[PDB]
Amino acid sequence: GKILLKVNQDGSRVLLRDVAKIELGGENYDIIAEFNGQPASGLGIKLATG
Amino acid sequence: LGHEKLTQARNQLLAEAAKHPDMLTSVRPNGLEDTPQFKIDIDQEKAQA
Repeated sequence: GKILLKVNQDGSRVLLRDVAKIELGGENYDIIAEFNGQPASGLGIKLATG
Repeated sequence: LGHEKLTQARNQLLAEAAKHPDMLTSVRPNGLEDTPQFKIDIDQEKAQA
């Protein structure tokens, strides 16, 4: 957030947090999983050829 | 946990280890001890200007 994009005319700074929510979040929001209707995650495994 | 915390853990175990000479000799760390280093941090703003 504290990243510096530009410095302004009145002298104030343009921080990245000024022009962006900055949050921790998924690389993708493609998969949403659920065990018995409850919040979940998992990894399915695919046995290697042979 | 991070380096520091592990380094503690390690010492705990390593100290607790070396107080049973009855059974366990030369319990040592195989790696290296932390050391000093000279960090040349840049002021971003400053460079911009």
